[PDB]
Amino acid sequence: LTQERKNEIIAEYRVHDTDTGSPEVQIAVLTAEINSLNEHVRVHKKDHHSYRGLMKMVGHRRNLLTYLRKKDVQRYRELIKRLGLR
Amino acid sequence: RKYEIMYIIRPNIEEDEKKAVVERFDGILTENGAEIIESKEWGKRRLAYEINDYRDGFYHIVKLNADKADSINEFDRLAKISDDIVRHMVIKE
Amino acid sequence: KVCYFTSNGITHIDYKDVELLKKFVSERGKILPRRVTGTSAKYQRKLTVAIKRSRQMALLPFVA
Amino acid sequence: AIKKYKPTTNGRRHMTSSDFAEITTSTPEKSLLRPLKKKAGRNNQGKLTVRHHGGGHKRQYRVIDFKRNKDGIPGRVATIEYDPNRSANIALINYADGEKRYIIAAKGLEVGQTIYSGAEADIKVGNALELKDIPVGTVIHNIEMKPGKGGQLVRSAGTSAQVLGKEGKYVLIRLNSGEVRMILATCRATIGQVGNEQHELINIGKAGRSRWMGKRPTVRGSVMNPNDHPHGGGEGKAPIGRKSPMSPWGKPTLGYKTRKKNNNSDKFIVRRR
Amino acid sequence: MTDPIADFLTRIRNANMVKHDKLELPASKIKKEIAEILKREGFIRDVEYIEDDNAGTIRVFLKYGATGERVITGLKRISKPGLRVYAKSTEVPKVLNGLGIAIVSTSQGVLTDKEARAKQVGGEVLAYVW
RNA sequence: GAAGACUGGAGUGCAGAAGAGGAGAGUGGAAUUCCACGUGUAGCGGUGAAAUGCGUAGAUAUGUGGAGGAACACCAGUGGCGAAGGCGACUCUCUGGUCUGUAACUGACGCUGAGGCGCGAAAGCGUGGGGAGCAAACAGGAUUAGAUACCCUGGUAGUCCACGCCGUAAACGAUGAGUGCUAAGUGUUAGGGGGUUUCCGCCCCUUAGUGCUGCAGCUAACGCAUUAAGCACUCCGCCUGGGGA
RNA sequence: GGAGGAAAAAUUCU
Ligand SMILES: [Mg+2]
Ligand SMILES: [Mg+2]
Ligand SMILES: [Mg+2]
Ligand SMILES: [Mg+2]
Ligand SMILES: [Mg+2]
Ligand SMILES: [Mg+2]
Ligand SMILES: [Mg+2]
Ligand SMILES: [Mg+2]
Ligand SMILES: [Mg+2]
Ligand SMILES: [Mg+2]
Ligand SMILES: [Mg+2]
Ligand SMILES: [Mg+2]
Ligand SMILES: [Mg+2]
Ligand SMILES: [Mg+2]
Ligand SMILES: [Mg+2]
Ligand SMILES: [Mg+2]
Ligand SMILES: [Mg+2]
Ligand SMILES: [Mg+2]
Ligand SMILES: [Mg+2]
Ligand SMILES: [Mg+2]
Ligand SMILES: [Mg+2]
Repeated sequence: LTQERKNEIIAEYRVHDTDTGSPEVQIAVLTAEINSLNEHVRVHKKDHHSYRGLMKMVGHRRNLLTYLRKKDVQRYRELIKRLGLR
Repeated sequence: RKYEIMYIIRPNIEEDEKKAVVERFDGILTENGAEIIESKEWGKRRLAYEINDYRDGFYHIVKLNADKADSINEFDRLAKISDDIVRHMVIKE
Repeated sequence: KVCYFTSNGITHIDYKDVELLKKFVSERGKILPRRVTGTSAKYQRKLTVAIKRSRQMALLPFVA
Repeated sequence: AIKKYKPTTNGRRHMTSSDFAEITTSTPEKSLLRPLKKKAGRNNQGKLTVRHHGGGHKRQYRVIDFKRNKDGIPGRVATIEYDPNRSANIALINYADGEKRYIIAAKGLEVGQTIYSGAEADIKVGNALELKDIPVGTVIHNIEMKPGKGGQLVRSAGTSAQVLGKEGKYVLIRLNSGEVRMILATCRATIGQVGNEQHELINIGKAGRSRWMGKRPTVRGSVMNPNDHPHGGGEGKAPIGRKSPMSPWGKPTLGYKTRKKNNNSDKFIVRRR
Repeated sequence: MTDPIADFLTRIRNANMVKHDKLELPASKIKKEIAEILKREGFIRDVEYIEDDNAGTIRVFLKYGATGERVITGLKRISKPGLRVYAKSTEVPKVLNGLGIAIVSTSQGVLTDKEARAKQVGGEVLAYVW
């Protein structure tokens, strides 16, 4: 994932004018990265270290989503409906 | 991405065929997407070890700035087919 | 004890500069060890990469 | 890939077959079809000269271009489809003139590509050139022996040859059987391997599936009579009570070399298989 | 991590073994209460509360007797996150047969064994020190 | 437990760094074997000694050319990367992780983790290729009282490639993961700050790895000792005399 | 003293 592409991800789901640490932007970036690695793994079957990286980021995103849900429900519903999860 | 392709032409090739190969490769390298920035020519040099039947060669250098990574690929296969080029290398600067 | 590359400040070891590489290769085309020349480890491995790329393109002798 | 059948029936227990996932259309070109009639191994005189032939599904012949003489005209791969008369698949090509011709489908050929032939053709899978201008080491197929005759040497499914060198008037080729052979440099060849390489793995599974292909049963010579086969006769089961196993016409069958010993083409074969 | 009071006790124990004179660590309410208690029974010499804009810190000076004798000879933790301990008013223990003290958090705050048994109240025992 | 507030934990941002981390394609030289051809003649090979074996149908040796396969000399270093197994020729494409620098951002989002899922040296199994060296089984020659062995001459599976199983090891640092505290001295890898200095260089400070010597402390002892086997807390796995097993 | 690499020799028995 190139830096500029991540910059548009940050700019689209930003909460305020200088937000980079909110769970929304982190979840969006993680979703983009895991989609890219899903494509790569679908290409290369037996690259297992990258698959471990996939699993690591999937777990991290799951914990982030659980924290966001336990903090706020409306924001969680908005994220899941905007990014198409579950 | 910036590249640098330096290759060797056979020593017995006369000037006309040598230059013809030069523009042929500089054209088939830029038709697939590339902005050539420099194509110099080291010239006649000896070889530290010999190749198929040659002891000297004409070293040629070209510098690329392509951002598609396919043109180089094409050059590769063409460089492997043409018998005027005896050896080539692509380095990502 | 002095390195060479660090002392002169040169950072990139190009594989086309044959004269620089000729100093770090033995009589029979062998890469000299670090304990003999005194090069820093980082520049030692960079120099070996440059030497191998230069040698592979009929520009430095594999043997002799 | 290779389709595998569940053991629903004893005759379906061990069968495997292709899935035909590479076949684009199921209707042939009507203008390139000719009738075939089964000979059943019967001679010019109505005699059975070759055994174990006859009685399968009826087929129709597809006129296939082996010469590949049409130089300079681009041709697009239109379809890849089934041919009952050979193991490999065939491809229909629409040339720029508006005329259609069949070729053997090489490996890595799919619909929409453009295929050339002649001296100015590039070294791509599907093109055809003379052997005098094909770089050493490439993998080729559909080699011809006499200039202008048409492709003849490598033609089955999954087979391929390789160029080894040049000897001036001739070119060295390593054929699919491992034999190094000298071929005239003016002959033609097609780049690439033939594309139905899964054909080897089919398991017939049924006695009656061989009959759909035109294969009548074969009888061993050990269960015949002494006037039928040199192996016939004997009380109970008997071993091969002879010096060597023999064909039904004499002429030992195990290890005996049958190539002609004074053959003209023996000087063009660098090394045997 | 898990238990800060155990870290407190371990810090004093290590500094006491090394014969260190000064110790500093991040502060809290219960830490200040424990330090004030230890100062009242004279186990330590002095305690200061230094203000830093994260949480604040507490600094204690270890006290040693004449000829380099250790005033504090041991600290043990009783209540743990994996096993809490609560003591009734008639179940409070005497540390080292009355030679030491115990710290107990009851409904009237943090007290020692003598205070807890004087008011006939109970709480949870935090640690023994002797 | 609920409602708020804050950054030390945790993560993102911004700027740099290093690396045999992983998958795919192509290429390079040294050497071994085989084949063809010049020169040349009686031995070569091997062992503690021999012999089997190859050789006058002409070897061994030497020079030229061709075919094919496997492994990557020097660099190379108690150096580096990875969770572990493990990863050394070169180039490109696609990708994982880590360290330092800043304090911009969110504000406890953390640790461990039965049952589950996945990876997992070598040997082995199935299908299809490939096969130069080495080599289980096997044969011959020796040694020996015997030699189903060690030694010598050959040699098949296998070692290699693709896909699919198998799920084991002295899979070891014989040392589970997380966090904090507790004398020093001296090398090395990747960074950062300052002082000397025109640079170079030298000196000091600090973060994260990797070695050695050593204090308190611990141990039955050997020994460990800021990379604890010391002082503490959280969670998991396991032990209860030897054989049978 | 500790760690890494690494040559040459070699009959059987008590
Ligand atoms: Mg038959
Ligand atoms: Mg039969
Ligand atoms: Mg009968
Ligand atoms: Mg008869
Ligand atoms: Mg008989
Ligand atoms: Mg009988
Ligand atoms: Mg016969
Ligand atoms: Mg932090
Ligand atoms: Mg010879
Ligand atoms: Mg805030
Ligand atoms: Mg489990
Ligand atoms: Mg194996
Ligand atoms: Mg196998
Ligand atoms: Mg042996
Ligand atoms: Mg086990
Ligand atoms: Mg163990
Ligand atoms: Mg621990
Ligand atoms: Mg360290
Ligand atoms: Mg020690
Ligand atoms: Mg112990
Ligand atoms: Mg040693």
